[PDB]
Amino acid sequence: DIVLTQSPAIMSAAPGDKVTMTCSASSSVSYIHWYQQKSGTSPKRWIYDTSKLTSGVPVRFSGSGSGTSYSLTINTMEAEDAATYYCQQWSSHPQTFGGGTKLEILRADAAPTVSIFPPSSEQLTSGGASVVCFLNNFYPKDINVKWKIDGSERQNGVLNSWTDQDSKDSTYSMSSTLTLTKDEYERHNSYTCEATHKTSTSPIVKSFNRA
Amino acid sequence: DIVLTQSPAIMSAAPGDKVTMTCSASSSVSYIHWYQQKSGTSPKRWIYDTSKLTSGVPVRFSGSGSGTSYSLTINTMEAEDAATYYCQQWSSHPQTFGGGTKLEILRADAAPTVSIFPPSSEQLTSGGASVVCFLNNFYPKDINVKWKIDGSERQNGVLNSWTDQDSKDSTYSMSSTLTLTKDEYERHNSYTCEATHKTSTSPIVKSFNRA
Amino acid sequence: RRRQLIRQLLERDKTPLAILFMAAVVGTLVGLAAVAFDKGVAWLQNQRMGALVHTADNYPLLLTVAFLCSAVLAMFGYFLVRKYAPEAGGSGIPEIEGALEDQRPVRWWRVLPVKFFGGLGTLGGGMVLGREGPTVQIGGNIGRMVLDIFRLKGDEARHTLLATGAAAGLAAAFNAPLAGILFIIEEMRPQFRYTLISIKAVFIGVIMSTIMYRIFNHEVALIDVGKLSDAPLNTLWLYLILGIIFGIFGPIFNKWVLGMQDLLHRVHGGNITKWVLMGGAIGGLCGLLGFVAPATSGGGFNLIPIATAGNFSMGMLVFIFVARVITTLLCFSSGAPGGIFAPMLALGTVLGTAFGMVAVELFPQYHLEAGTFAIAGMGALLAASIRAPLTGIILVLEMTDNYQLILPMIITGLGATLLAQFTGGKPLYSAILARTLAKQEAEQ
Amino acid sequence: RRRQLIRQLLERDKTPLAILFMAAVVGTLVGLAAVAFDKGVAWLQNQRMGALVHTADNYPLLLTVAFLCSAVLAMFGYFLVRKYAPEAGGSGIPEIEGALEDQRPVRWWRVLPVKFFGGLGTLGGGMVLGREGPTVQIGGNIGRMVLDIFRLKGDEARHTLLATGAAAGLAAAFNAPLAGILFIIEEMRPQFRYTLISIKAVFIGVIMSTIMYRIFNHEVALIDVGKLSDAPLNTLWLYLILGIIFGIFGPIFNKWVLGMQDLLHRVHGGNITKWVLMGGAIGGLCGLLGFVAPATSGGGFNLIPIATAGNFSMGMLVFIFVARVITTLLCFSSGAPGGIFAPMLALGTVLGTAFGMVAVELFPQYHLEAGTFAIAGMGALLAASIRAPLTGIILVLEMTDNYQLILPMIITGLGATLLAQFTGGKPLYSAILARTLAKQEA
Amino acid sequence: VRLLESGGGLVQPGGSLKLSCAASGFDYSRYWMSWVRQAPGKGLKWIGEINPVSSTINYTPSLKDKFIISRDNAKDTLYLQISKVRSEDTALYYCARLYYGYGYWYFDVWGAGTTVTVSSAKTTPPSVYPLAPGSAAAAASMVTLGCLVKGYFPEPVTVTWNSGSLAAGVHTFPAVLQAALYTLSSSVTVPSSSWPSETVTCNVAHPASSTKVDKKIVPRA
Amino acid sequence: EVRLLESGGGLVQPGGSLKLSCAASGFDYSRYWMSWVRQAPGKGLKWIGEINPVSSTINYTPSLKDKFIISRDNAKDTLYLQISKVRSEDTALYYCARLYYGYGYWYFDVWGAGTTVTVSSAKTTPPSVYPLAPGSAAAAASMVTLGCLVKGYFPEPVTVTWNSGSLAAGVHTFPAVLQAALYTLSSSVTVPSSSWPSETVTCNVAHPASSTKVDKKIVPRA
Ligand SMILES: [Br-]
Ligand SMILES: [Br-]
Ligand SMILES: [Br-]
Ligand SMILES: [Br-]
Repeated sequence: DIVLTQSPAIMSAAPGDKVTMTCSASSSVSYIHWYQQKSGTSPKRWIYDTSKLTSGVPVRFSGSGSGTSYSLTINTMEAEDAATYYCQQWSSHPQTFGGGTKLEILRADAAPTVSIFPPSSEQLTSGGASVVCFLNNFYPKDINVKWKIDGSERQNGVLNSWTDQDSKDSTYSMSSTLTLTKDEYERHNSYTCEATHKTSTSPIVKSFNRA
Repeated sequence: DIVLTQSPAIMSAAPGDKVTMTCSASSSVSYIHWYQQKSGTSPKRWIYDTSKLTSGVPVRFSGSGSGTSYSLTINTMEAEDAATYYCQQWSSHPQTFGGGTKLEILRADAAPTVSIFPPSSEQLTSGGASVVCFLNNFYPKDINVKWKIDGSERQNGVLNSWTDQDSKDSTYSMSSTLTLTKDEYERHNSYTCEATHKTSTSPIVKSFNRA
Repeated sequence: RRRQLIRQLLERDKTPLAILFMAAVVGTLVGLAAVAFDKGVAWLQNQRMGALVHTADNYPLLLTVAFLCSAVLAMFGYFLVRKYAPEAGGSGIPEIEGALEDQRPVRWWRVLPVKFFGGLGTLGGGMVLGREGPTVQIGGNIGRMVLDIFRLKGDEARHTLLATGAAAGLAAAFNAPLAGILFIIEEMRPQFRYTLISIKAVFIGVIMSTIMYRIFNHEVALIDVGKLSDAPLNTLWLYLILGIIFGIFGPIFNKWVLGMQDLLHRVHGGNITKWVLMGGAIGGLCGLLGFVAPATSGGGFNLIPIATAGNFSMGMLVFIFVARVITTLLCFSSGAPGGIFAPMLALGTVLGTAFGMVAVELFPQYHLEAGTFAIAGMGALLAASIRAPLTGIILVLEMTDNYQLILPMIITGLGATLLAQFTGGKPLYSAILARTLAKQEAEQ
Repeated sequence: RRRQLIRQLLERDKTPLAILFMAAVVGTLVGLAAVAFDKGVAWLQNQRMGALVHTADNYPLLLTVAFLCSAVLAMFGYFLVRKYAPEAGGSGIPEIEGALEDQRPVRWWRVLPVKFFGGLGTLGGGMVLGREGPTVQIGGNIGRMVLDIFRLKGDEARHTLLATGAAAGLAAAFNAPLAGILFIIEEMRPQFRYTLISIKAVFIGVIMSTIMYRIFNHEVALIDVGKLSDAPLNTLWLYLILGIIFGIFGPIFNKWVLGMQDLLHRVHGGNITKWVLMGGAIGGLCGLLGFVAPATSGGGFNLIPIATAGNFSMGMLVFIFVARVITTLLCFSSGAPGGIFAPMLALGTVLGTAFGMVAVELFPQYHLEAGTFAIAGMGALLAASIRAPLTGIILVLEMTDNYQLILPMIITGLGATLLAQFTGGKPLYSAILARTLAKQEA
Repeated sequence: VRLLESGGGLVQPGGSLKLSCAASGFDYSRYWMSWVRQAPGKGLKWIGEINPVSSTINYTPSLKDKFIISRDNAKDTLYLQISKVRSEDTALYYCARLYYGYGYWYFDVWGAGTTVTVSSAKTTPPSVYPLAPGSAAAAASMVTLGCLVKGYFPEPVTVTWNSGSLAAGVHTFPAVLQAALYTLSSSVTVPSSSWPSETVTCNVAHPASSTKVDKKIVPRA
Repeated sequence: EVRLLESGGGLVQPGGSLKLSCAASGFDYSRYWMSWVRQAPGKGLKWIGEINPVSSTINYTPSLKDKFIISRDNAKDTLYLQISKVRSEDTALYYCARLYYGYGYWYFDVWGAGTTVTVSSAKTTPPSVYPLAPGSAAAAASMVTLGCLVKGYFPEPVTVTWNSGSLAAGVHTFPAVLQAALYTLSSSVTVPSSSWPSETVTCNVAHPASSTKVDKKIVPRA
């Protein structure tokens, strides 16, 4: 059947700005529909027949194309336009959706607000120890983290987790949690947590000792 | 409001007769309807538009008239036709119903089948005693039930109840329910109900002994 | 002709009050006539079934009484027509048309009692023939009857009371008021010259006729097919294919009825005894087929909602279509009284259904209901055999009430009329009148 | 005759293929054009809408910007018709009826641009005139144009291709394919003599045009009310009494449209400046009524469903009719391009609804719904004043899909076209052509 | 095609209560529905009607808001609310579906009814006692057994035997009133073979107390 | 409003079965083709099947046979989907759609909110809810970042609100991460230095899959 391959898989761009993505087809295709997904909502039918804005679709949106190649476009995009745009055909049968295109805001860089948290007394009593570090509110999403245990690198028992782009400040976040048994945790004193960004050559450290 | 008035409020007929009932009105009415209501059943649209038969009404039924006088006529009535019938008009708002012609049946005689039943155990475990005497499937309806306790006559606390005429065999039934206290019940032993009916010169009498 | 036009314009639509009141009385009669005719055709077909039950054990005997009951009632109708009014065989629309060209006589003292009882014999036996054939002819003659009776003068009331009779005549056979009025205007009126048919009267005729038919027939529809799907713009091209399919088949059918009239005329040579005997044989078959495979027989109105609901196999749909072509030709070419209109609805439905099915399974991006394609092809044989496409469209519209399908229904028909013209097809009605006027002058 | 007849029958319905292929092209062009007219018309009502926004505060300022917005577009149409094509003012249907008779000029190089942009001014400024006047005229002028372009000869090809263009053009103004053909047949043909107009070609004409509308106008209907209730037989007599009320008012209204054509003319007296100026006060009044009472101005389609669903009061109906009776005359008797066909549909719907409301309170035992009398009265002025009931009935039926009312609809239509005859009314489209030929030899 | 009305139990004088009718088997919209009531042993009496859009609503001889008819085609239900009740309204209430022939309208399909009692007393569920022969009953071609349904309020109860499997052979007797309570018995005659060989239970039911009782008929040993 | 409300999606063991149910409200549910469309996590939209108003033509995607069962209960206004022989491949978010068209090239007109189907041999398991306070010698700044961890629950998901969601600003909850068939995720919440330890910051976690409501309070350390 009929493969759809959307072209800029992820992308950013500033507001008040022209955005353009692309549906393509292994065979020839007539009249394609676009849906807008925001994380957590039902996909909204966005554009149909390759030339028919749905009701309430703001006019800054548009679609064009022919045979197999078509494309969506925002002549001046605000914020609400950031979402995922799935093209789908039913010219042939069976129908097919495309992989997607993630539209993300572009903004001024911001640097992590790092925060380190010593395993709680409650978790300790249950016989384990997880040290949570909180890299908060930074563009772009790319970042690295490094744990030191008495200033020595540790790569086991780490689990990081990026949020999707933010709603209000349109940044990111990322948590690193280091998980030991209670016992191996008491073999050492100083836990250090090192956020490497692109906003500096010098990582933002946060550490603590159990004294 | 238009007052409709029935011909014979209660008529009695023997199957094979021709039976007409007649609906008369205070004022001119046109294209009236008839409902058949057998005992314990919602009225059934039986005849409508003066003379049109609802699907499934046997051809032995017919309607006729013109506002002032309207009749329904069963031509060779059958025993299943026994019911109370109603005429309704709506040539003048508000619509308004008749008062009912109740078709009773006349049939060969038939003698009651008597059953007597002693108070049940659970009923005694709750401080009362009812003695229930069934008189089942007799024609005609006249019947005199006689309760004899220990060969004596009892007359306070005997409630009877008859059924309607059965819709296919035209018979009647009746229950005699003598109700006493627990202590008054156990200060006796011989209980009888005496049934008397025109199909026997000597009464039918079923009985039991508490011994 | 400027001043002539100015004066005539100031004088348009002033039908004489007498003519409008007579359209009212022609209508009402044609109505009661057709209602009675329909009620009759039913009571006979019923008694026919009730005999199969008094005899439901002996299955050979069963097939026997099924044949002879219809053979008897057929012969009666064959006989009544040539023993009496001949011009009452077959459809009778060719004749009432002729009667508006002033070439064929309205023998109502004869046609009234020969069509009506002769129809009841052929239709009432379950022959493949419609009510509209008789009701149209009978209705015209009823118009003539009230003309000779009240002695009205002029060409206006002659052609008018002739029309509104056959219009009310066809309304009452389909509870299709608009299709009646239109039948006159597209197909029935004299086609090569102006006419004085007062259309307003044809309406009063159609109205009064349809009101009588509603009095006796309401709360049940001749064809209930319910609301079907819509038709997406990208689908229309499949209906314009369908028309082409009908455009080439419509005329091929025309030829057979003609050639079949001939090929059946050589059976009896004209002899009233061989002919009646032949008609009993045809009718008997139809009564037998009506028991042993009802889709191949009768008026066809019964198997139309069945075909539409996708409830027939393709194997069946072909079978039905072969046989019902066969038994239509045997029934209407032999000249038995009755129309070949209403069986031509069925044959077209049974075709559109077959095409919808192949059209469903070849294009599911389209999301097809095979039933849209039957409803297009119901009035398709009408557009490609008798070439009155505007009337088969408003007829089909009126019986089935799926207005959404207006485009593929008017698209298919144009398809059928145009390929029929282009593949040398002649309108079935007028092709019969000519053979009739050429026979009324080929003996001298 | 019989030999002639035998020969003429055996040779029936054989329209020249060239007449057919060219009919398909007329509707294609009468369709694209027809759609284009309607897209224009709304787009300016839009501006009037979107301009009333920028000045929505000084309530006197708003009144007048809607006045002037439409006052200006009003006048532009009055001019483009006086300056370059006088036979393109008003309806234009009389004219095309005239042309088929071979009694009037088909100036397509002149009328197609005059009507197209002329009506946009009166239709886009909020006037009481339907899209039907311009679309049928333009449609025939288009049909003349391809008879000239391809230089085909005869009376047949000239009458067929002039006609289909007028039918494919009335369809595309109402999404009414049948009532397209049925206008040619019932009303627009030479009514006193045979003609070679090919129906099978007048049909292909309306297929192509209709298809062009459904391609641009699909999944949106012009009047949508749904399925109303059925009509008992014992109630049908009420639909005659309705048709009699229409039958007597049918003519009286015809007096008023003809009479007022004469009296608006005395205002100007044929002076293109006294006249355009009068008609931008009419159009200025109509963009100003389309803000205070959108029901007393505009095409009138907006109020028909609101009318049918018994949503008005008896008073509001009384008002809306008297107002639309008035606002209808001033717009067409001024001769501003655009039909009276549509604003009569509105007039009729309004009228019957008033009639039903009476019925409902007189006969509780009939269990009536006044909207059925709307649907009966909707095409009733059309049957009673331009005297084309078969087309009127089939039009309403094509636009309201209430076929269970086909009987009460035919009974009111005959009940009008009859009582208009027995009193003193004339087919207005042949009373125009009459008075207009009555000055062409005066 | 069916009409099933409910909500008929017990009401205090001067009070109010909402009845409901739930239709199935047809397009409940595009259908005038109506309400007819029937006092005990009397004849029928039109209450009101209501067109499909709820746009027209007519009533019979009433007061300010004696009756109030409603509908909700979304749930396919008819409604009705009597208020300021008095003993005249303590009857049986039918929900009818209206239609016409020539145009003079009739009550086409009637529902089964629900019963309103307007009394002072309390709702009370029934006691069901089995009625079996004494340990000396004669053995004929048949045996008759019954069950006794005593001490309930208000009306009605329904008695079936073996869930209608014993349709034939059944007599249920009209209730009788005393001290503001009702009592009825029910009779059933079955062959000597089918009992006690097979099970015989009587299925009493008192909807006004949402109660059902399936008492079984055991012999007296 | 036009609402598609789908339900029936939870944890199911591999090789099992479930019956997804979509409930329609806001339009005539007949006259419409209905359709199901699922979406594995972090992947594309995939078409399951469709069914026509009269249930007479039911269409599925190239995937076996008995695998899918689409049926519609026009009477109950509900569309149904039965998945049999459930794989981990079938773990996804299942959408219910209603079909329309334009020029007759069909499209997915209105979608519903979804339901989540988790296919794992893992057993239901409540979460442990541990506060996160800043270091005993935390840098006295203007803003203070708090947070409570939700360790070791199954399956997804958990709601995480702070002070009954009053302090809606300044919060994020990170995605869970799965380990040894269990889920772990934490939620930040930044307030001003003034707010804490002055007032009570609280961490409401709710894991409904296991009947867990728990308010865990954040107090300062040492
Ligand atoms: Br013939
Ligand atoms: Br025929
Ligand atoms: Br004009
Ligand atoms: Br006009």
